[PDB]
Amino acid sequence: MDVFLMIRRHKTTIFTDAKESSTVFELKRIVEGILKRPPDEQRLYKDDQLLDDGKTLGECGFTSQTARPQAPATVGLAFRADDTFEALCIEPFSSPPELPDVMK
Amino acid sequence: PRPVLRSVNSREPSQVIFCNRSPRVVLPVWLNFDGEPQPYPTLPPGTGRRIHSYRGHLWLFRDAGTHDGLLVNQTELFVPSLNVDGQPIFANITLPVYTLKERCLQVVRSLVKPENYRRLDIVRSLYEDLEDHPNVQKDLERLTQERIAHQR
Amino acid sequence: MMYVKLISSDGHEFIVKREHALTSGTIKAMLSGPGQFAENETNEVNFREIPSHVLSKVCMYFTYKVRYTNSSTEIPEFPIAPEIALELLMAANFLDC
Amino acid sequence: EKLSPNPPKLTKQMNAIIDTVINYKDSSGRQLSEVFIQLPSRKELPEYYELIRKPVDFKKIKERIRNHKYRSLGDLEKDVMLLCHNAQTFNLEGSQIYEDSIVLQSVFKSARQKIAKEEE
Ligand SMILES: Cc1ncsc1-c1ccc(CNC(=O)[C@@H]2C[C@@H](O)CN2C(=O)[C@@H](NC(=O)C2(F)CC2)C(C)(C)C)c(OCCOCCOCCN2CCN(c3cc(-c4ccccc4O)nnc3N)CC2)c1
Repeated sequence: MDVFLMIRRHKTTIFTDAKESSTVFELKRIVEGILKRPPDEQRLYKDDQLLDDGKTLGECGFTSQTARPQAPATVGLAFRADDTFEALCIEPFSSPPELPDVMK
Repeated sequence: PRPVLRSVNSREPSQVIFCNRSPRVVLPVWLNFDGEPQPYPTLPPGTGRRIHSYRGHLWLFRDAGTHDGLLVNQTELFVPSLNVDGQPIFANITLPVYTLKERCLQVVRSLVKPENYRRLDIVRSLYEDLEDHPNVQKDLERLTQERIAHQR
Repeated sequence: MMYVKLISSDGHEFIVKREHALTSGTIKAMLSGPGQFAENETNEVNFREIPSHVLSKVCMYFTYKVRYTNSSTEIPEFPIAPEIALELLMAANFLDC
Repeated sequence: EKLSPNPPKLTKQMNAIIDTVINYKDSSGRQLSEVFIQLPSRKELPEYYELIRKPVDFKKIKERIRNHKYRSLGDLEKDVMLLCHNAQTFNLEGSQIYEDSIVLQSVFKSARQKIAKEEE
């Protein structure tokens, strides 16, 4: 089954899909084709949990019920540049205004 | 027996299964012999019922609360196909893929009383969009004009 | 696949499949238009009036639309929180999607 | 001198039978007589009046017991059977109305037979 994700780093969000049975490494190959960084230069996270290459997306907790087209799951992304390992940093999106009185 | 979109008084029984595969309370709507819409008992989300209809009888399905249009076997109208060797005819009711605009109008209409539409801080053209509520009559007109234009 | 970049008023960059962005009539018109140097199409769109909380939500709609349009898989509802409804309505109206 | 009412026993038997038919609920608790209490009007359903020569409903039957139009249980039976056959002729085999009217004929015959078994 398909899982729908948002791969996020700083102010960049990639919208992509993969199978529940596909691995973290295969997801890194998708990011490679878009951002041109090989898998060994990438670290993927679920919240603050670093994701292991050999694990399937389903084993990471990305299922059809938690990673939907209309409500994708967030995958955090940090780059390694040789001896450099940046801290995982995802910039939050903006906030809507306060709900108007006529909508309460 | 006058409009293009109407049931035919066939008097040929046809067993149909109405299956609500949408998260909405469904209102089945039968078009009578004069093409006038008739409300039938509603179907809760996930419910199916084996019902009795007739060959050439025309149906459409709406959200019972808001009259938002729904699909039946991936289309707007349902007329049972040939009832072969007693087999019932299946009518699978689902949500359409609404445009983002239509879906937003639906959500706003569900939260805002019609007297308060014009209090919303949105472009003026959007007040008439909110006020242009889904209606089976306008849909019958669009579907009639589609068929009439198609007859060329 | 081919991807495009959509940029919110607050500078968030959303990378989505070109086919998914083409769901918007406004984006379709903007991408079809001539690009830079010899390119005949565009791959980047800047929205100076659509913030990131709304634009991310629009991209989720593009994913939902392409996944469920002409499908036999039962269709779920596209959810919209009350707090984002007005801004999302304004974005959908502008975007023609 | 035919202004004469039916003996109280005959009216009591007619009403007991018709009440059993009208009050009958299937195993799901549905009162099968609901649709048959009052006919659709000529304007609501003209196709009914174009096909059915002698329309009748349980309201006109109860009315015919009160105003002594039926002079025997057989007269009552003829009209209940007419109601049921009208419903069957109009709606045809397969419809719920057709099926409900079949059960109501059976409920009428059981009630009629209960009255027979109580006299002799
Ligand atoms: C459970 C549930 N959940 C979700 S949807 C649903 C559901 C689905 C179906 C039905 C019943 N089926 C139908 O009404 C089908 C559908 C369509 O094809 C049209 N049609 C018909 O029978 C037509 N028949 C014909 O074309 C013919 F019969 C001529 C061939 C009419 C013209 C409408 C009668 C249902 O039924 C329960 C709810 O009722 C629906 C609303 O209808 C109310 C109006 N109607 C009630 C019945 N009535 C009749 C009364 C009598 C009658 C009354 C008193 C005494 C004697 C009688 O014979 N006889 N026949 C009738 N049809 C006419 C008015 C509930």
